[PDB]
Amino acid sequence: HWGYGKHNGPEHWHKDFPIAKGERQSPVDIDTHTAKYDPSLKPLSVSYDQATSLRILNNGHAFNVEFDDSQDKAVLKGGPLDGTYRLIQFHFHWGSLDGQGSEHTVDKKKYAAELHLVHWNTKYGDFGKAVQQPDGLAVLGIFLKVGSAKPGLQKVVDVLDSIKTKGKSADFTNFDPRGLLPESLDYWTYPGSLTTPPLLECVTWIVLKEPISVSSEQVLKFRKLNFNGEGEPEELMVDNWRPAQPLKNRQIKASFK
Ligand SMILES: Cc1cccc(=S)n1O
Ligand code: NA
Ligand SMILES: [Zn+2]
Repeated sequence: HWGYGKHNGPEHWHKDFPIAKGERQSPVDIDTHTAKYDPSLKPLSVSYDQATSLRILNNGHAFNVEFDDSQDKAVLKGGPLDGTYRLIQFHFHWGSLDGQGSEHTVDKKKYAAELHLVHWNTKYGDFGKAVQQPDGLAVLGIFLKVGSAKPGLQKVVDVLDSIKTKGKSADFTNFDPRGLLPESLDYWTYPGSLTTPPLLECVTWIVLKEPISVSSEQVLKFRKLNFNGEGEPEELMVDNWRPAQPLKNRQIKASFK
């Protein structure tokens, strides 16, 4: 099945998921000189005061921090969005080395990692129905650079030892995702897709300009996770990023001058 290695990595995905070569695939390179300021964009509204995390799971590709999405508790609205999008999970993509790991790039620059906060459009009732729609998802993407530690990340780092291998999960209640946000909500936005199979073209991407800083010790702990399951040969979970895809007939808009 699909993964990130020589034989089942991104260059193979199109055989099981032909939309890999579609018209609105993600990630993309953000050319900052080509992205036009759009004064009709709104500030993003990120309302995470009532977010209820439940669990963390190693799915064999990354780890997911999952939320209770059965009530309007943690929502994204405003920005380029019409309506209200509910947080369902977050996860990261990261590298084997600090010079790579992000999926979007900025003027070809790769960051050490990228956080994706995944939200679904409540007009479609559930996440499964939302991913059948071209406006079903909104993903808030946040770059990570290595430097000072991010205090708000440490509870996630410290639980990873308990979910080393594929299929492991741990209770993960009362985690506050506001601690993962940078100061500024300035962003770029474009229409795109999931960056993992099934690569569905449902996503309004909202990519923050300001990275957060994490410490080298924090990212090193991500890199001790495993893609394999318990009692299988160890394959470190690193380099779980898809490279940039063709922009095609799309425009990247900036919320800021
Ligand atoms: C599972 C998922 C949902 C939305 C975006 C991305 S990159 N992923 O992986
Ligand atoms: Na849920
Ligand atoms: Zn992702």
